[PDB]
This record gives sequence, C-alpha cells and structure tokens, in this order.
Amino acid sequence: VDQADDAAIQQTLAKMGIKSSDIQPAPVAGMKTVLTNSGVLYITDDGKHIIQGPMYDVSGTAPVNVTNKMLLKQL
Amino acid sequence: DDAAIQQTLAKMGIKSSDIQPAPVAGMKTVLTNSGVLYITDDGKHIIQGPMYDVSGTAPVNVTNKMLLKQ
Repeated sequence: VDQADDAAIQQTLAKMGIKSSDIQPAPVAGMKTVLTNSGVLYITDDGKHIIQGPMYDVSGTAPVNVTNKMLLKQL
Repeated sequence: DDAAIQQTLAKMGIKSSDIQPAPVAGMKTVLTNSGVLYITDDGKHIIQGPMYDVSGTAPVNVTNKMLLKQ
C-alpha cells in the first residue's frame, strides 16, 4: 500500500476520530483492509467510503471469510 | 454485471434480490428480503456493510438511506 493511499485513509480515519490502524491489501480493486478497534473496515483508496466487514469470497461453492483469515495472520 | 451477481446470490440460497447502484466503484447494493449486502460486479466478493460516506463533516450511513428509500 503506497504512501498516498495510506495518507488518505489515515487522514479520513483521523478526521472521523478513529485512531490506530494496520492497512493491508484487499482482494477487491480500489480498496484496502483497515484493522481498527472499531472492527475491520474496508476503505476506498481515496478515503471517501468505508464498508464495514466482514468480507467473504463467494466465488467457490462455500463462502470464505477473508476478514477472519487475514486477522489471524495480522493480530 | 448482473448474471454473475445473480448466480452468486442463487448459490447462497438468496431467493429475493434487488440489485441497485453503490457509490463505490466495482460494487453494487443488494437488497435482499433479509437486508442489505455489498457485492462486487463480478459476483466474487461480498462485504457485509453498512457503507458510510466519509467525504464530509461526519460519517453518513448510506445503507440506512437506501433502506429507508425502500
């Protein structure tokens, strides 16, 4: 994740009053995985939209909880 | 984008679905008979929501806006 996207997401989070983070890739173009103490949030690279998690990969025959899988790697 | 979204929803056992626009690129709003989900155009990822617009003064819950619109 580049410095410009990270700044936008951080700037937004800070303007909203939500504090620390770990910003990670997401398997959806134009957005990133943001771990906060208010949950995992999927935030657009421009910082204008947040979608609350979790995210599921539903391309297969059963849903895969991608948020949980990444949390276990990142906590 | 809709056959791909429709196939995913059918696989999931969702019968009633209303596909609407979403203000995030690559995504649509799915209004089900049990609530709102966000799905990518290729139908491969779902995000639970809600969605907030945070371009202004404070977070605005646009999912709630969509729901109340019916």
